[PDB]
Amino acid sequence: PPTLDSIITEYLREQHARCKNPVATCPPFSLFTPHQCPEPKQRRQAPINFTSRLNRRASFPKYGGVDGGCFDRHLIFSRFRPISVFREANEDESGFTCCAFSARERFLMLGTCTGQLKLYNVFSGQEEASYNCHNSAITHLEPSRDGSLLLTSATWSQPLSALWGMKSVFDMKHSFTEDHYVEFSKHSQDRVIGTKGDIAHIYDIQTGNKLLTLFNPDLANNYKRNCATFNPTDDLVLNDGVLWDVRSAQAIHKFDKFNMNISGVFHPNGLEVIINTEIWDLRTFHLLHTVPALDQCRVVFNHTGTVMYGAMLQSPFGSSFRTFNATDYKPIATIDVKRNIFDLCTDTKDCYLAVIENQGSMDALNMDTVCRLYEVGRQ
Amino acid sequence: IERVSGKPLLIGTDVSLARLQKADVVAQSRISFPEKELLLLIRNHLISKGLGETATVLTKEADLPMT
Amino acid sequence: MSYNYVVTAQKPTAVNGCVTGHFTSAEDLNLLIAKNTRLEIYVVTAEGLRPVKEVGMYGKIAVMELFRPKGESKDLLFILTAKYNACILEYKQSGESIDIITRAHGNVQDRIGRPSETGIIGIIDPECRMIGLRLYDGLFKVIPLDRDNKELKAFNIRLEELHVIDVKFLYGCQAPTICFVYQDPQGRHVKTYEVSLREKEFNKGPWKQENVEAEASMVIAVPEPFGGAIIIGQESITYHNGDKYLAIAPPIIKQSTIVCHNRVDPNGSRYLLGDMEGRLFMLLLEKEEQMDGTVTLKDLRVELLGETSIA
Amino acid sequence: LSDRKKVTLGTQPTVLRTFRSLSTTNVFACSDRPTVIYSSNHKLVFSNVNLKEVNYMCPLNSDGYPDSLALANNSTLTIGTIDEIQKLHIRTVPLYESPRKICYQEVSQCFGVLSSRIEVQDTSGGTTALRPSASTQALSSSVSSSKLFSSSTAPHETSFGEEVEVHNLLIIDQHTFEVLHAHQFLQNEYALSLVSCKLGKDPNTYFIVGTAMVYPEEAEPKQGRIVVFQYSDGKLQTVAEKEVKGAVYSMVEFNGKLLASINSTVRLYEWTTEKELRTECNHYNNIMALYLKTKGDFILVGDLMRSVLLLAYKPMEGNFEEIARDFNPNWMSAVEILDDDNFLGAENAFNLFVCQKDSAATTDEERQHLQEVGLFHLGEFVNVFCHGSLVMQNLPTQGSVLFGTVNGMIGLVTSLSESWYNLLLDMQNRLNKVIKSVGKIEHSFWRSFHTERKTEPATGFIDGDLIESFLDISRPKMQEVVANLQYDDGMKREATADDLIKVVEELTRIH
Repeated sequence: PPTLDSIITEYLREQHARCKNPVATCPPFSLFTPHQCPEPKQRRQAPINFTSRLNRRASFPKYGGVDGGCFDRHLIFSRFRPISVFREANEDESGFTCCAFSARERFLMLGTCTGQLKLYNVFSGQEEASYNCHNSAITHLEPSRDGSLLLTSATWSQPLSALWGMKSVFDMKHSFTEDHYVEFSKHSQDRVIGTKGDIAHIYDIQTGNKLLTLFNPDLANNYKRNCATFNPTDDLVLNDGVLWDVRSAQAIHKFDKFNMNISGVFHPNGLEVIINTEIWDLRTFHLLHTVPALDQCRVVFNHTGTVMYGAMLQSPFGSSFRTFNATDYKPIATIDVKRNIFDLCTDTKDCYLAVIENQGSMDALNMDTVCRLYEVGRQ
Repeated sequence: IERVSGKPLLIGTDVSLARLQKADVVAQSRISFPEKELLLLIRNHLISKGLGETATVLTKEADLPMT
Repeated sequence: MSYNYVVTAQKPTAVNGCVTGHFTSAEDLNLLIAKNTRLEIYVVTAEGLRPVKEVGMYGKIAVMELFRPKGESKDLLFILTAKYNACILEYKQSGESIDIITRAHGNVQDRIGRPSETGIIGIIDPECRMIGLRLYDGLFKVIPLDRDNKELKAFNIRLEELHVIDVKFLYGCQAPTICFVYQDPQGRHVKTYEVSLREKEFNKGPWKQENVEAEASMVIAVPEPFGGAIIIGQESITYHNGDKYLAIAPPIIKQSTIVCHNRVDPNGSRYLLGDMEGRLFMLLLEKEEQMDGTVTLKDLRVELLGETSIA
Repeated sequence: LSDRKKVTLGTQPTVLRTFRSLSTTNVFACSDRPTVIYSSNHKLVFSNVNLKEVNYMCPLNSDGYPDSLALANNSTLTIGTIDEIQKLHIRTVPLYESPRKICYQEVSQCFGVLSSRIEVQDTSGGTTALRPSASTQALSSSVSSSKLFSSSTAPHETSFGEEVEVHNLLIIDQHTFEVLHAHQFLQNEYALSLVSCKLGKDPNTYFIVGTAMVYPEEAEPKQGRIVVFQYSDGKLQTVAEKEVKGAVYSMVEFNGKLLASINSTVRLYEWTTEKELRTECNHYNNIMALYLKTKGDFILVGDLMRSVLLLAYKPMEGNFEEIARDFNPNWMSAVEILDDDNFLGAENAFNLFVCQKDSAATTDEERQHLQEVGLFHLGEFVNVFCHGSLVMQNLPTQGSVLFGTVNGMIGLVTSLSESWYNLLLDMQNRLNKVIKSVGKIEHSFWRSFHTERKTEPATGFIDGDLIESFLDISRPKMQEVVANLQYDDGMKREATADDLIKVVEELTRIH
């Protein structure tokens, strides 16, 4: 049978369930007062206003206190402005595919449909010197940081990549015929890794040999677009969304497949693996988050790794921008380009956006691909 | 939904999952209370319902803060 | 090219961290205030305070704590810069020769990662077995203290809990153990752990404490007679010892945030508290002897003590 | 006896005396440079007095001066006593609320300190304070009029008194330091910028405050106004205001014209006889411009995130002109012009660097690019920069810039000669093998420019705080500093101990 030691026990508990964020080891009660559990009331947080983050940082450390860092970046990566438009007035129509910046950001290295990369001054607006590099097209194009090499990849041309030289002499130093897509290594740049299909090959730049070819058919996710990438500590490889020990030549762990296309990239904090929209771990392989706006996009970071970009690869190509935070993935801003976006590259010193956009409508017979520059953080 | 959360014993209520681990804490909390707040509620009920000739009797068992 | 000249007109005045102990002499309490880069060694007279030697260093002192390891009559001082280069200090005096000996050092840092959000936090184990450091938001860098260390070795045991608000150490329970205040995605809690330095691995924790107050800022660990961990919040104060619990919500602490604490009595009977607005409070613990050898808690008292500067 | 040491005081014969000021046996140097010999942080470094020339002293017995002494000189007789002796005597004028800025009036004899008080909102009344500071305890009070943000319905209701901030202007007396006037602003109107100068052909000397309207749960603000004050017969007057679409951050006087920085838009002004303002020009290529320093007709703009930005002003055209721009993204903290060629910049990463304007104007691309010349890790946040020295004018080095910090650590920045740079920098490398600093920390490593992405070693500047510890070094360890080194006295001489100790004293007389 019930008593008052069960009714008054249960009278407070359903009164306790209106606590926004309730407690577990509650204080003693008071029946003549209402009951409300301690709400989250922040005082150690920097305020939402920016000028009040400016008065506070004068008498406090760096930012304004706790939670002052991202509140700068929610004001400064949410706006853009066009700088200049770059054409290809040779056939009176523009036919570029891929873009990047140089190792000292003075020239931007476009890539046409004909097979030649064309230099342009970022200040002038005038061609410097083209280069007959490949025959088919240009898909991937990156330099290194020391200013010595250049990797340029072709679509179907019989050597696929071209390890050039940009010191003083223009020549393919080594040559690869097999792999669709290559990349430099992050920390120590003595490694260029290569991958056709689903098989990853570690190469050298000194000798050009297969250092460690790793592939396991027993554990292959077998995607459509594989891109072998290194962690910024240069110890892990993402071949087909699998971690790879470069030390004793064994597989580590496979991830599950969700959208048939994208194999997986690293995040520049060295803590995660970003499969297409699944955000994983590196030591326990659990899931942190899942964003519905990461449906089949390629990611572009800042050089420090503090903001993420997104471009759609849908059929349309990149209806607008996508700007993410590299800490908690709260999205900043999606500013809109009315045309279709193809390639998207930024600086090491974080001031421009090389935007290869598609003039005109969805036409395979007429693709007008101008190049346009965006200034980071200006209305 | 029961299996990926804190296992209620097949009671159909508040089927959202954020509202299911609220019910993990509010139910299994350890509510305790002083007896003194309840003994004044007993005496405030007896005087109102016509039979108030033991309100003065309750001076002996415990304190009488209000008349 | 431009060549210019920089000196110090005014030495820095604002203080950062204050550790008392027995750094100069064995039976003489003293005060060791660091301000920016200076390390001001006071000593306590019955009339007040008295300096001994002011020593500056090449780095911002942000974390400091004395400790007496087993094997030293006096103590040692550990100081970490803002540039991650650590050092272990030892005072040497020979008459008027007043010297500072750095016994072991070593820059411990990482190539990659976010530094932190709430600064750098460092607490010493009471058995002088490990040295705590929160450095790169996911690592928990532990310094294995030994005389084998002429330079500082380092461990990096991974925190699977990322966004940590506070971390402390708990007192003598045969094992060096940790306390958190961790922000879960769904709620927030106070987890514990246990570190095997011989195995570099977290052990199974003695406490779980699956949900706490929504604004838990600091952890005040109470010592060896009645060991536990007070969890101050913005609005209320608890107590936890794994099995029992006590909780209050005094109407004094309603318009300010608790920022600082200290162990007043050596058995931890009293605790002082400040705020963001100048007040000073006192935590009085009602020590309860349940049995002939059992020590437990009965009541929590918060007494208003008056107004001072911002502590 | 020990070794002698030549210290210069003047051109006349000197007098050295000891006495009792009140206790502790105070020691004075009656010389052409009157110094206190006794102590300086318990150390034998001389500290001056506030008197020109002292010949004799006299221990008299005054009725209104306890144990004081008179000073027989080449002028009048000063019965005075001496306080706690140190290098920098510090006098506190408490006001019990947060100060913001400071200006100066020559014509008026008064300061100006912008304030900040914590208040909570009453339910019945408007607001209420918390403790009696010197804001409400003023000699005269007023409030702003012409409530011109009335058309915006943004001030919605709040529930409790959750610590709003109230600012006002405090005009502090010259010598009594009494709070003369307080002018409480509108609700949630900050005071962010303050100077005091003269604009146009009006001979009045003004106070100019550029404000902003703030709200929490809000982005960067787009409201605000700019108010100009005067001090007519000890009475504060609001002459004119200019409602500006944007927050005002920095202001500096520019040749009779008002320069401001209003949300990444450098907006120079102009004074008219109609007691108004007219925007003379603008500028728009900025992230967020927070810092403005002028010297003549150059304007140095400190950006939010990018860098040093040098901007020209052509008086013939009437409009601004971008000479050059640095591109490396450093978050600025404070900037200052040195000599219209070298430009000093600070950083949030507790560092110093100077961008030098580029000389080889061979083309137009290479003349719009500044060059970072010299790096330094000043291990301290920087708030302020200003001109002016702390020593007396005896009419070496050139110029002097003092800087304000967050730990109360004031230092000095000055310019050297390039022959002495090769003299001083080699002495840093000699001392970085002898001095065992605590931590075994390399000074080349500690002063290295260290951001999150640049670990570039330091160059350019001179850390004279490493130099001036050479006086503390004993001569059996000073003799090992003196290796086969150089000395300029077009000439060429091997270095000696008694001359290298002089060059430090040539720098120690500044500080």
